[PDB]
Amino acid sequence: AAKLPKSFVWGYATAAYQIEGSPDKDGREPSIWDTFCKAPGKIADGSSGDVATDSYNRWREDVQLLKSYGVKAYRFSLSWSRIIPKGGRSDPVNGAGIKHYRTLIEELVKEGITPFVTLYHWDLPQALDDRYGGWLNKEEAIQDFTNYAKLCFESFGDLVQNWITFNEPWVISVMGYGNGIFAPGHVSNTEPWIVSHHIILAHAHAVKLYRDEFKEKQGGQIGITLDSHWLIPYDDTDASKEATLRAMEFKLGRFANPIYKGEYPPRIKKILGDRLPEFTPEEIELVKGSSDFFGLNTYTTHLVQDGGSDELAGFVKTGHTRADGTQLGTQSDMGWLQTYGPGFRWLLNYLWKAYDKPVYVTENGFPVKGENDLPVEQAVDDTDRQAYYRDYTEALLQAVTEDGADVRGYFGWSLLDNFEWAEGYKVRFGVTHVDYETQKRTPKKSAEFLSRWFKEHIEE
Repeated sequence: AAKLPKSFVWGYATAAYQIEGSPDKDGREPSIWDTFCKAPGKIADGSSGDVATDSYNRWREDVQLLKSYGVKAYRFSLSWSRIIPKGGRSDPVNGAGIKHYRTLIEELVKEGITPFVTLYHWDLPQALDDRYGGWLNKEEAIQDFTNYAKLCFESFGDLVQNWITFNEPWVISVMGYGNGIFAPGHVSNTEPWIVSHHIILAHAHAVKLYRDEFKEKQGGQIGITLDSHWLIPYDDTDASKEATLRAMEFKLGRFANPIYKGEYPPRIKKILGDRLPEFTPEEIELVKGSSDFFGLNTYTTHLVQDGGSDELAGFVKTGHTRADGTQLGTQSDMGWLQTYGPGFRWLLNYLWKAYDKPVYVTENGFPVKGENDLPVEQAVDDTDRQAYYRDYTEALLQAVTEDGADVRGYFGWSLLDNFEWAEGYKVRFGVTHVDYETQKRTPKKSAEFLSRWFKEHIEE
């Protein structure tokens, strides 16, 4: 059989607020998500990340679990408010929080697991939102994020060589400031575009800082993680084809074109007008080529139709139902997500050709439909999740070894069942079952499948 090169890395990914718990332990102060979960009606099951999988306290067991799975890497995020509680460049730094992550990283090193560290996975310190509105203030947000990044490079950089600045700015902007579904719960036809602009700049400043002051001595790389589905035109009409291109600009192009090519794409600039900020010449220069690798989070494929009424979506209609009624694939616990391996293959090729940077799939996973209602003995036989990974790893192998797309990493989402943001704990994404009443971890069959597949498909 075909095999990925020995240099290929695989493992699992997690996010701090989704698994840590211990929200006020060792000096941590609130993030906007802690605040958001205390707002009635925002979380489907009225839950929060107050406990989650108690992974801040159980960090050692989680590392041992990863090692037992034979992973080569582990992607996780740092809670900004554990490192600089209030978040700002002039606020007190929290040694205990820094030490917690340092110790965690050192254990990964001792176990031979490569750490992939996400600086920002949505948990902006609440103090910065109250102080200047977080990402809404260009100069303050850029300076504070850059300082935070610098502190992280100094604190962990001699052990970490793979950095991710932001996780899914599309989500941060659209869900957090466009429709208010995610923290901080803002709704506006202007803020999402402003936040996106400022994040692109904050990202670029952190990358320049890394390259100029840390890259040569630490020997690592830094990039951004962008989410994207594979998009297919609903039919062969010009309107459908154009709608698909427009949808891609609104989901991905508005982030990838500036960062990899040097400017915002044409359609979004025309549609948003003066609501889309303009980069200055110096900013364009700073942003262009500001990602060493292409971090990608992907889960499914969507059919695209022209005629949408939601500007946040780019005025398109997306779904998983074809004109003849056929569904794209197996249903998951979330309506928008269906199993469609071919789309993953097409997307990997598309990204390599379009942006010319090695792709690292920083998230790919599946939530079994109704799994939250199953007892552990039944949950472990996660047939649909195994099938999903079977289809997607096959697409990955074909994309690289056959097609020739440059893809160097794959991280399953997620290691453990955990807090799924606005969906609460109802949606289960783990390859490891977690009983929230005992915190017991029980590997699901999908974990065995992935361990075996990567062991057999990565050159020895």
